[PDB]
Amino acid sequence: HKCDITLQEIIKTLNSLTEQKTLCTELTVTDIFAASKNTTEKETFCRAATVLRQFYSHHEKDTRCLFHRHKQLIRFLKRLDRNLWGLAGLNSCPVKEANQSTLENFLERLKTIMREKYSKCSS
Amino acid sequence: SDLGKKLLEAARAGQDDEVRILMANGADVNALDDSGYTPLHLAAEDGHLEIVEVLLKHGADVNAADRLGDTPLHLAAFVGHLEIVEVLLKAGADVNAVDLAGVTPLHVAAFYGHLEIVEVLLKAGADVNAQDKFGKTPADIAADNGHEDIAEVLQKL
Repeated sequence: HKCDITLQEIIKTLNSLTEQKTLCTELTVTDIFAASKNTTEKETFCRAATVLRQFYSHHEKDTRCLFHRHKQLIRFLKRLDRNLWGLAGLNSCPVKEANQSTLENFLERLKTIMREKYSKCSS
Repeated sequence: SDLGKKLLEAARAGQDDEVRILMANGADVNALDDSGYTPLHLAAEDGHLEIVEVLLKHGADVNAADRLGDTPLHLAAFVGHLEIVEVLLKAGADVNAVDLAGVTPLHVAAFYGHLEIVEVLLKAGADVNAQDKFGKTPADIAADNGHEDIAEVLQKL
């Protein structure tokens, strides 16, 4: 089993995202992972990319968030979105879920899923 | 190379003067980072057209693909940088370049709701029947993300 280049890059981006403790990484997003019971992997990732897309769209032009550490955050959030095109697809998947998580914790939850997924190439 | 790393950073940051100094001093215009980005990817992504132009004039690879198959054209389409799209296309960018996800620049512009970019891509010969990993065309993707204006434009073709 060859190691997936896509997963590799996604993990690099997630590691970069979760090492920087920026001001606005404490803002909350919908905890889509709470709503992923009997849900496909593709849908879970689409739900996550949708939430992430909404976040970087709304907080790219955010005065409160602004001035260089926020630039890297938005940069890497957009990267993550692109990195997920192959897993999530170019799709929007809204959820009714009310549960909120900090962006930090949301990204940590996604990193865990991806790194578990990546470790399959060690089989 | 240290000069390569400095040029990548200068291109990302939009430091026009520094870009030109580094290139004159020995930086490779096609410097690669560990994710496969070149100075041209970063300048297109961060919307620094003057840097895009300087790089292309001095031999940057207009069709360089990062680790996931994305070209500077994918990136300009993604962030909605219309002039950069136009400049890349004139410099010979593959209008139908595909990444590992099966995504073309027209897919990107269609999903992210960039009508003018869609128009320029179509005129440059973008393939409206191109399918991604999941069998979807730019028109499918536009319609599913609620960009009806773009989806109508594409569905006529």
